[PDB]
Amino acid sequence: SNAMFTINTKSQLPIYEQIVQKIKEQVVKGVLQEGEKILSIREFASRIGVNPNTVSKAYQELERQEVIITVKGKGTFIANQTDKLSSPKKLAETRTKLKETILDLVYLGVNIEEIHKLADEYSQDIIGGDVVEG
Amino acid sequence: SNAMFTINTKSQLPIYEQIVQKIKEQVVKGVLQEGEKILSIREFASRIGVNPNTVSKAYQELERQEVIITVKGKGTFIANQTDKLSSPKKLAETRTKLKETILDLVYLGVNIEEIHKLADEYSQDIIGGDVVEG
Repeated sequence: SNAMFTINTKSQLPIYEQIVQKIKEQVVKGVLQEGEKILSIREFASRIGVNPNTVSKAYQELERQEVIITVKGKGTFIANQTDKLSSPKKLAETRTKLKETILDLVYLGVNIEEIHKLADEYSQDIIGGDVVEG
Repeated sequence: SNAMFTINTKSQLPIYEQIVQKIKEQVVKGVLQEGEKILSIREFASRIGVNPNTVSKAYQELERQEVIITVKGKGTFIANQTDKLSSPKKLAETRTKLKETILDLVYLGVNIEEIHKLADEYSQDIIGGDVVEG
């Protein structure tokens, strides 16, 4: 029930990571909702034309990050989103990534004003439009 | 002539990358200036107590990114900073890293307001204070 998406084989991001990040973004958009059943590893691999082992790797990483949950013989679902406590360690690691990225941009001559602008643009692209039912 | 710095062996960043990023940050701060001679690989490894091969790896990456320049038999220097053209490919890759990092934070429940705040804080920490001579 995930929406199909673009995969870029020349990206710096491995295919499995692209899958992880697109699923995450779709949850952020509300395109995928808590409890929603998504495609099985094999169904998904078959549909997008990707190595099933690559999709398995992505789903394992998604479950590790608690984005999805697998219930044996029942399927794979989007995990609890409402009252989840974000992993402090993941938050810490992600803040470090933000810091390092800002250092890289600043070194390359991008000023903080331009960085705020980019952050707004990317934030808006991630949040997307709006999805409803009924 | 680089300033000594903290290395965190439990960081998600490999030691060589920590060295690359600290040198870059010191250039951003003006602690290291264009043309300034820095420690040789062996001098630096000896001083910080790191594997010389790790320092060599960092210096290779710094030269790849055009942060430093090595002149055979003369030493290693901070590369041109004034009229350098930032690699469009590196800029593009770094912008992608910003986007992915923002997605990760937003997924973890950090709002764009908090992200702008973090960006300002990290930007200020990178820029640092002020270094002069005379």
